Amino acid sequence: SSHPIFHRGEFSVCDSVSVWVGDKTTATDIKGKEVMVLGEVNINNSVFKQYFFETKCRDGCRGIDSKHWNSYCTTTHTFVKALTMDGKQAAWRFIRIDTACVCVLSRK
Amino acid sequence: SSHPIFHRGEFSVCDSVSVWVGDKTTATDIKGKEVMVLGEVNINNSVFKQYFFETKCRDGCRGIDSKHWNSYCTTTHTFVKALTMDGKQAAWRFIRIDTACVCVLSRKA
Amino acid sequence: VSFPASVQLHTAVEMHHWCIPFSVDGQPAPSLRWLFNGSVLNETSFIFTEFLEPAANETVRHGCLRLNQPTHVNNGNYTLLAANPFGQASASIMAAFMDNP
Amino acid sequence: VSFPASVQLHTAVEMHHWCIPFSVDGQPAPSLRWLFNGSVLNETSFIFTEFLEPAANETVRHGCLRLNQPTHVNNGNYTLLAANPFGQASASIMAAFMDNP
Repeated sequence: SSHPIFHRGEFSVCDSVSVWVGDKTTATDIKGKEVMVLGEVNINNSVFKQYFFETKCRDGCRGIDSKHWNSYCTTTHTFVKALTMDGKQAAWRFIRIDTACVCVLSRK
Repeated sequence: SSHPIFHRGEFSVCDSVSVWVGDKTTATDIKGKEVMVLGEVNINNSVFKQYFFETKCRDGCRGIDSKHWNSYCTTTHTFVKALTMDGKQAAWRFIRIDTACVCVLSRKA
Repeated sequence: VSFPASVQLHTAVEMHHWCIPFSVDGQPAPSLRWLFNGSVLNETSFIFTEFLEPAANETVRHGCLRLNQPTHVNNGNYTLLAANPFGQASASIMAAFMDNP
Repeated sequence: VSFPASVQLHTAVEMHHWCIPFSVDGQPAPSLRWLFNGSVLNETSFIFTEFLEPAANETVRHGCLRLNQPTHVNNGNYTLLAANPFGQASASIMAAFMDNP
């Protein structure tokens, strides 16, 4: 249907998609090292299966002045703590996960 | 500032800044409820100081066709697990935290 | 001339924020109220009702239930209740913003 | 005409990605290698060298050591080593990307 909002609403320059990732087994740490992600963790009790909130680019950018700029959408990341296997022992470490989808400018 | 890159480089549409946030006391959970954020957490006998990687707008967006569009940059979030408090209930809940700065498009006229 | 409230909802869509588009008519203008799964939805800064600017020569209003990054926990049936002195008009819609393992 | 390598680095700058700009000349053109705090820095998908397109008739090359979302663990002294038959040129610069905890 035709609703005024498709014309007058606030849109994104880049389209993304958020999902819940619970089958992550590897990731790169803050040292850029590849590390193993535990499927589970447990706080002085039962276990919490490790899940992650991720947002990546949904399959140039919208509203770009194509006369002076080239552009593209791309997935940026964030650092989040996680129970990992450092390649030696189990540790709480910051891993890199998808977190947003942004627009990249480049002059013409 | 005469380096070619200052001209032929890849630029952000919206500028952000990234910091480690460690003084966070309150936050809102996945249900939108204002909850308390503890400063330490016990992950397997190992006491941890609760820290967060946050990205926010550096306070219209760059490269936008301003003839046809109003626009501005804004801080978007991510949900991350954190030891919080709701009553005498210290829990492992997802909270809302800054994670990016995106450009919001809006037609004019 | 006063007339009863009329209401309609549209299938939720994702723009910058997610939005459940609505259109309501009536005069006096109806008061809006949302229900999530049959129970009242309290608006907050992340889930709130939003009207577009009023058009000239028309009583009909257009807007959105605006959801700022909702999760699977916001999946459900959304009911918009529009009320004025003649009674109440109602419209509902199912919305899914995220799966939920 | 053959000539020894010359090299310079510029203050790190945050754009879409962070970048440590560099300009290098020499004939034969030199091979490049980076150091982080005096030790070999192995390039990855997140920290690598990128050349800008060579300009018209001039052997000088410009580019960046590109850092994709670097943290405080990347803070330190970055050294670019330009080598050719004549020998080697070097340039270093300190870069802070984020304050540590």
